[PDB]
Amino acid sequence: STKSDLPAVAAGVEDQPRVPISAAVIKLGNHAVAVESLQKMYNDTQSPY
Amino acid sequence: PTIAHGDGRRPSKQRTFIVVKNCHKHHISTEMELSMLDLEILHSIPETP
Repeated sequence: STKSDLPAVAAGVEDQPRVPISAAVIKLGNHAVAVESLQKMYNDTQSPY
Repeated sequence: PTIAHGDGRRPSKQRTFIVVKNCHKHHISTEMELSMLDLEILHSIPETP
């Protein structure tokens, strides 16, 4: 069964206490989609993007 | 800071930059004139109106 397998498949991350993540998101149609810019994390070290 | 990459390239050691910033001094001049007859009556106290 699906619901029977649902504990067994998520033997990990499931039921871990949640934290607030700061990140910009958008809404496109019916989908909430996260958006990121990572040029900071590669220009500070002077490595090409 | 730097990044570790799985690529065969040599890792680069820790690095610091030490930067010196220097002052600028600016000079400003103004001029005033005072009459001698003007400075004359300032010391004495008037008696007639």
